[PDB]
Order: sequence, then C-alpha cells, then structure tokens
Amino acid sequence: IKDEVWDALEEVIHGKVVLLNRAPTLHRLGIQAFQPVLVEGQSIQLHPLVCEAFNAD
Amino acid sequence: KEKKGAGLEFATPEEALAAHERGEVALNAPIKVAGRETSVGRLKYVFANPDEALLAVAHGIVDLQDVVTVRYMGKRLETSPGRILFARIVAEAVEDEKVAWELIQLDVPQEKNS
Amino acid sequence: ERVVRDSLAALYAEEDGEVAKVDGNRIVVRYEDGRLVEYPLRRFYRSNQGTALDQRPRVVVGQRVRKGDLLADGPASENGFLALGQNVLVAIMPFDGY
Amino acid sequence: AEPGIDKLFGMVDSKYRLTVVVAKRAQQLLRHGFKNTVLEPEERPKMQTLEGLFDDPNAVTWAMKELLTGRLVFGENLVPEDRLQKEMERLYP
Amino acid sequence: FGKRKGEGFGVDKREVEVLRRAEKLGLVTPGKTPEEQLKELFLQGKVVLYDGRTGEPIEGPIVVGQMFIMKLYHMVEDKMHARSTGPYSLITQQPLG
Amino acid sequence: KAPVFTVRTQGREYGEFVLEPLERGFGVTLGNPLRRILLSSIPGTAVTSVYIEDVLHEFSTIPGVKEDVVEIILNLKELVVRFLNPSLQTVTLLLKAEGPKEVKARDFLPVADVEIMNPDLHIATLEEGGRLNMEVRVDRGVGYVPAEKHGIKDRINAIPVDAVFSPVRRVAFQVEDTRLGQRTDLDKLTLRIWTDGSVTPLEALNQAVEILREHLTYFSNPQ
Amino acid sequence: KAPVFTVRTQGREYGEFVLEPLERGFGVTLGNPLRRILLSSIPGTAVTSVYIEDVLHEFSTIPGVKEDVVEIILNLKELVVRFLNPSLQTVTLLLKAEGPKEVKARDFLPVADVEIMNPDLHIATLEEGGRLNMEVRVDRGVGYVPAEKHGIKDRINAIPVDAVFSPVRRVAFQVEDTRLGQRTDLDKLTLRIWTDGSVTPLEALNQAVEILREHLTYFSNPQ
Amino acid sequence: EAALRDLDEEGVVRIGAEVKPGDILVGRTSFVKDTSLRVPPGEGGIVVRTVRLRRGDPGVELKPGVREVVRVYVAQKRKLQVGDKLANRHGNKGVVAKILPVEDMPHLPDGTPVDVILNPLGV
RNA sequence: AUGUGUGCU
Ligand SMILES: [Mg+2]
Repeated sequence: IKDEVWDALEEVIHGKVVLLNRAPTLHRLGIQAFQPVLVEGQSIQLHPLVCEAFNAD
Repeated sequence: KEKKGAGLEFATPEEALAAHERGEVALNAPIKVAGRETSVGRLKYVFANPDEALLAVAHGIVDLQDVVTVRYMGKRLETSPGRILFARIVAEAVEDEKVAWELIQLDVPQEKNS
Repeated sequence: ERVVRDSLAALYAEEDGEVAKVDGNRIVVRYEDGRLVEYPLRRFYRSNQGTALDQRPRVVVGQRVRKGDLLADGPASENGFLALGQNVLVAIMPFDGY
Repeated sequence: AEPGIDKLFGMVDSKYRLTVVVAKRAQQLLRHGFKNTVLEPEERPKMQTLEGLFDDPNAVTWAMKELLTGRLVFGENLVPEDRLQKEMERLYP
Repeated sequence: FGKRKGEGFGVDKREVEVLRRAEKLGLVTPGKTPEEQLKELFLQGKVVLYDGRTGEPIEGPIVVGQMFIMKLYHMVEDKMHARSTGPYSLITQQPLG
Repeated sequence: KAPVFTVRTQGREYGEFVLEPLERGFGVTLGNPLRRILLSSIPGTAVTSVYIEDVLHEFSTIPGVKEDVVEIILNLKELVVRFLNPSLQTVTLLLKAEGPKEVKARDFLPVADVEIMNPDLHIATLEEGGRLNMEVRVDRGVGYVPAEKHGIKDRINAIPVDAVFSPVRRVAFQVEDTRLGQRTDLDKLTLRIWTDGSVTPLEALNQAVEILREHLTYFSNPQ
Repeated sequence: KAPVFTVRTQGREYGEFVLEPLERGFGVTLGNPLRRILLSSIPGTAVTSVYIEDVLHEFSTIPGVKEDVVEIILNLKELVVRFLNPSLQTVTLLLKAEGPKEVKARDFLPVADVEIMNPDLHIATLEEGGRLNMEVRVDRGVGYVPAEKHGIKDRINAIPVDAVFSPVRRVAFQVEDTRLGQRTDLDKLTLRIWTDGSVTPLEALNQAVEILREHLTYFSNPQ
Repeated sequence: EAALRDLDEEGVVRIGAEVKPGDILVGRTSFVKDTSLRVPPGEGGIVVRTVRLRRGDPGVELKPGVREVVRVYVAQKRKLQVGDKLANRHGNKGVVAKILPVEDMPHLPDGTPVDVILNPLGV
C-alpha cells in the first residue's frame, strides 16, 4: 500500500456514503449513513451527537 | 453575583451613576454586584461594537460571565460577553443574523430544554 | 500481598537461608539443612484465556532470604504485591470532545 | 448537510420521488457516457487532488446538483419506454 | 512549591490569574498571599494547570493526582472485521470463513 | 514537506488563510501565538478621550442632541483613522455644527496628515437649536485599554474613553485534519481575520509574522 | 526597552534561559510555542535494533541472566548514545562479557566519534557463567518511532526496538515581571529545559528557534 | 520459494520467524492442490514454540482418522492503542479515544505532563 | 450444524 493507492481510494469514494449499525438496533434511527473519512487508528470514529440516537456510549 | 460590597441602590438615584461607580474603584462594591437596577460593570464597561466586547475579554479585563453593557443591532443591552458570544455563534452558524437573535433567549442561561 | 501468595501466582521460599543462583530459568536456595532445592522460573506459558504467565526473579545472587519470602514475581505481582495495571498521573477534566 | 436539499425535498411530491429521480439520472448519466450532463461548462461539481471530478468520480453528486437547476423534468409518463432507452444510446457513445 | 520558591522562581502570572478566578469561585479565601491561596487549592486536591497547546492557563483549578488504572481483557485487534468479498460455504452461500 | 498558503480574502476587513499540509502538532503551535499577537501588537489608533461643551459627566444627557452622551461615546470608538507619517503620535480632531444636521465622521476638520478611513459612521443627529461643539483625542496605542486605566484629561472636564487601538476586530483559528496518502494526522491551519478597514487581514498577518521573527532573534546574545 | 537574554546552564543535562522584558503577555506567546517544538521536533538518537548471541525472538531467556530478553531490551531505550558529527547515521555498537557482574552500559566497546553519556545504565546482571554477546544498532531519527514500524533487521535474528528520538526530556516556562519603571504590566520569560545529555539545552533551544523561523517563512506566496 | 523462506523443518515453519496475515504456517496437501495452513486475516506475529504429535506417539489420544497434529504458538506483544478498554478499581469503564502527543497535553507549572484525562461528567 | 457454559453490549 503506497501513496498512489491511498489517493486513488479517496478518488473512489468522495460522496459515497456508508451505513453504520448499532448493537441492539431498535427504532428507525438505529442505523445511520455517514460519509467515510480515512482516519488512522483501528477503531471506528463516530460523531458525538448521534450517540443518544441509537443509544451508544 | 457576589457580596453587595457597599450599598445596594440605583433604581432611580441620579447621583448613583457618577458616584457609586467610583465606589467599586475605591473598594466598596465589586463588579457584577446586585447593586440594584445595574452594576458598576454595566456603568464602567460600555462596549460599542458587539464584537469589541469580546476582544476586551481576551485582555482579561472582564470575564465572559460578568454582566456589562453591549450594543447588538443598534440598541443597549444588559448582558455578558459570553451570552452575546452565544448569540453570534447561533448567528454565524446559519448566516441569517436577524432570526438568530430572535430564536434564542438572552435572559437566562442555556440548558437541556433551552 | 496475601492474594499473590494464596493464588499460587509467584514462588516463595520454603526455608531460611541464602541465595545460590538467580537465573532467568532457575533460583537455587541455600537451606541451612545442607539442601539446595531446585526452582523453575517459567517465562512464557500461555494462559487459558490468551494472556501470558511470567515469573521474573527479584533477589540477587548472594543474599539471605527467609522462610516465606518471595524469590520471584507472578504474572501480576510487583515485589510481592498484586499489580494489575499502572499508576498514571491523571487529571480529571473535560477535554475537547475526546 | 448536502447541496441544498431543502430545495430538492420541496421540488417534488414525495421525498422518495427525488431518490428515484436522482438515481435513474445518475444511472443513465454513467451508462450512456458521462457526457449527457446538463451543466458541464462552468457550473460543474469538482474534486481536490487535481480537478478531475469533471470526468467520473460520483454519479449521484451530479444528479443532485443537476436537479438544482431547471434543466430537466420528472414525471410519471413522459417518454415511451423502449424509445427512450434506444435514443439515449444513440445520441451518445 | 518549596523547590520553586528556592530555585529562583515564584508565583507565575498565569497562577495569579487562575487564583483570581478561584476567588470568585469560592475555593480560596480572599485576603491571603498567592502562596497560601495555592496551598489551600493544593489541599483540596486541586492545582493550576496549563493548556499545553496554548500556554493559556485553564481558568479554574482542577484536581490532579495519580490513580490506578488497568487495561482490560478485550482490546480491539481481537474484534476487527473488514471484508468486502471473500469465502462463502458450499452448504450455504452466506459468506463466512 | 512544504506547506501551501491559500488566500480567500473578502474586501479590506475579512480574510481566510489556509496553510497546509503541516506536521502533527504544528497547527496550534503556529496558529495560537499569531492570534495573541494580532489581538495585542499591531499598531493602530483610537479615541482616547473626548471633551464636549456642555457635558460634565460620562452618564449625562444633552438636550437638543437626541442621543445620550454614552451612545455618542460608543460611536467615537467605532471610527477608524490612519496617520500618514510616523511623526504624528498624538493628534486632536476638531468638530463644530448646529441645527437640523447630523454629524458624521467626515465633519471633523482635517488636521495635516490625518486620514479618516471611515466617513459615513454616524456620530450624532441634532434637533432644532441643537448646538454641538466637541473635540477628540487620538493616540497610537496597541490593543485595548479600558478608559478607567488612562483617562487622558486633555481638557479640564474631558471624558475618559475606552481606547480601541487594535485594528483587527477579531481573529479565530482552527486546526482541521488533512491526509498525505500515508498519514491522516496532518494538521491543517485555517485562520480567519476581522479588521476595521485600516488594514487588510493580509497586512495584519504579515505584521504578526514579522513581530514573531524579531522576537526569535533575541535569543542570540548570551550573558 | 530591548529584550535582554540570559543563560544559566548547570552542566550538560539541565538548562535555563531568561528573556526580559517583553511588552504584554508576550512571555507565554513565546514560552509555549518553543515548548511545543522542543517536545515534538528536534533530532534525537536512540537504539533501533538489537541482535543477541543465541536469542532468536524477543520472548526468550538467557542462561546466566536475571532479566529476560524483553526486560534487558527495555533498559536499552533509556540509553543515551551521543554522537559528534552529522555523518554518524548508523553506529552499530557492540558488547560482550561474562561472570557475575552487573553489566553497566560503560562496558560497551568505544567508537571513533561516539560517546555514551549514560554510563551507569543497568543492562543485565550476569550469573555464575552467564555470558552475553550482542550488537546494539544505533540510528538517528526524530520523534516516537514505534518498533512495529521500521523493523530494522540488522542481522537476521535482530529484534527491533521502539525508537525514542527526543533529546529534550522536559520543558517548563514561567512568566514573571519588573524592569522599566514606566509600564508596570510587563512580561519576563524563563524557559527551563531538561535534556538527556545527547544535546545540551542551549543547542536544542537554538534548533527549535530555527524550526519556528523556517515555518514562519511559509506564509510567503499565496494562491 | 519466497513463501517458503520461513519453512525450516520438513513441513514445519521455523521458530522465531515473523508470520503475517496470509503467511504460510504449515505446508501440506490433499487430493495435488494446496490445502495448507496459513495465517488468518487477523494477525500472526512471532513464533515461540512448535509442537508436533506424530503417528509414533509415546502415549497420546489423537483424533479418529488423523495421523498427526501440528500446533503453533504464535506470540505477539500489543501496545495500548486507540480503542482499547480502560478502567479502574472504583469501576469507571471507558475506551481510549485519542493519544495526544506530549506537547499539547495538560501540564502542571512544573515541567510534568499528565498521563490520562478523565471526564468529570462521569462522576 | 445444535446443546452446555462464561464474557462483554
Ligand atoms: Mg454500553
């Protein structure tokens, strides 16, 4: 995996959106779509506000 | 709101605007004090621009929670630079500065319900 | 201190005496009764869970130990106390959204 | 937020109508060459590495920013089924 | 604090400001010396702290100290999934492997 | 590597500057010092103290002139002037008008090499028999100083006016995250500047950079 | 009114630097930005990879050694190998001994322009007939470089070590006042720097100054 | 042959080698297509021990049909990274969010930074 | 592929 590949990978998504699901999904807002941002680390990073939405701590 | 310091009146005393003010500078009554109607901080620090009051806070002369006098959209207002800062935040967020000041409430703090 | 000994974590001394050979594989013990009994120090034994169980020596060659005194540390022991983590300098305060 | 969605949700009767419109637009925009776009001279979606969104990174972006202008028209029955498909592959590569 | 007081340093301007605010907060007593104010704060477990990324002092004393923290048996690498297309099963076409 | 500087500037007051890619941590390390300098260092001008003819106290009211003294004092703080030569350290502006007119920042009489960068600022509306003779002081301070700190008694019973020297109205910076193929934790500096019209955001910034350099050259001669 | 600069470097490890006076709050406007670069940047020198006589993987033991391989290696990170010239990029130190003796770091085989400022460091205690023969490769990089990244295979069974490149160990600034009996609100900067020896605090501060300067130059040509 | 650079013994991979997701751990085939044992998409690491229970087994069980088993002990050391679970004795669970470098971290008047930052809103 | 059990949510 070199620079080329990564840059191209940003070129494949752009406006592309992914679906994120919670553990016990219960109500409609149980799954939310977001636009992926290639961040480091290993864990999934999620916005604070939609926590209460599908009850995530 | 702190200790009364010394005396608690300017509901109407015409002398209290020019006299009592000096008192705080002496040592009498501190800044954001319920010295009735207003407080020294509302007399001493009258900021022209709404923005300028915020520039002042960066120079540690008035905290973001001290009650002073500002001028948003042309009229005298009794409030903290923090509150007016919130107002401006709500403004610049959605760009429409008119409804910005109208939708919020600048008379109480902000909580869950607010 | 009682936890580590009763849980069979580390290895203690069985009888009074001096230190013979502090190896990373063994500790030999000078029992006053003309006996040096052999102790294995076992470095990497896969726990049932997935962690690792290590024993590391704690006395140096040529020292007098006592009956019931440690000779090494268990997978969760620092000088004979229960060590299940770290002592970090923590500041309790809000920080960005992190 | 997305490119002026309140204009969009209001531009139609049902919110799902918009989804289907945007979708099928993107489809025929990708399938019959990315040239049957209706706002390609200056007012056109662009990207960040080079400015190469002028070609073909996203199909939906283009549809959404397309409907923003009165260039196209949706509806139930507008064009005969087969004819549309045929002439849409004729007029473009 | 004695280390500093001896070394040739003293009450930082920042510490002064923080103390000044702590007064209106009501942790320190009004009237003592900056050193004594800091003593009172240090009694309640609280102490001046600098932002680090700015150097502007956190206007308000906070409690610091060393507490005990373990790392739990869970990790992340134990639980990590990210496959797009891969193995299926002969018995069932639902993907796993 | 090497970071590009990108300008999106609107007129003479607001400007948005973005400098990227940056090394991890250098974003705030660079963005924070400049903001402290911009809000405190830049040489500007302001109304230090004012003397009106029938005004004794700061909290007074003069009949014939609609607006209370204080509100006028605020507008005095709202103007912005510029000196042509460095010689002009302290200059007094001078004004006089009566009747159903209105005073704007242009009515002040031009004293030598003094330029009023902002004219149509409304000073005060006057009624019939509305007499208004007042004078203004202008120094070249640096930042903001509360009136109750200086109070330049130019005349006898002149009024202390909070001096708003700082040309910039306000300055705010943010460090977002940009990636470089490999790593994503590359800091991204976006700094926005608000001035009064005396000087473009760009000018303020250049001034800041210089001010920081001159300070980095002090750690050269040990003793 | 020109900033005086003063130095109090007690030895090679500790350093103290004083600037006085500065106008308004400019003490912190300089203290922190230096502190950032002092702890982030600056070239350091550390142990990159180590090869042991018989040891293959990191998780072994050695006959005659109290500390297992990992614990021994762990001691090598707290070792300061100071070079002399920029040419030295990859100095591969070597060491071997036996018999009951605490192998102090002062036992390494000395090299041309290379001096270890950390002589008392405990590597491993040797037992009756305990022998060790190892190659400790030393590199010159910047910042925290995780062993899991570079994977410098010196030999074939050489085990990579966390690269800790940061000669400065601690930084703390204080802001006092006085001087110039005119304006009382003044700044007095005092920057304290703690380093491991490989770079004396003075050199470090200078390098940091250079970094900040260079970065300040980047705001030059817009788009 | 590049994939076999680790394969030391006749069938068994060497001890002390580095195996990665997709690396060949054991080599063997059946009816001749490769049905060997490779390192799963998770992670390998460094091999520390290799046990083999042949047919000539000095008193073992061994499953029906099987002739010999090959078990590998692949060890690896993992550091605290963003996502690991942290807690105390008083009971505050919580994942790690961000590992701010030494510089931009809350530090005392003394040159001492802070190690961990706990939100008071959890108390 | 089902059951038992534990762990986390
Ligand atoms: Mg939970």
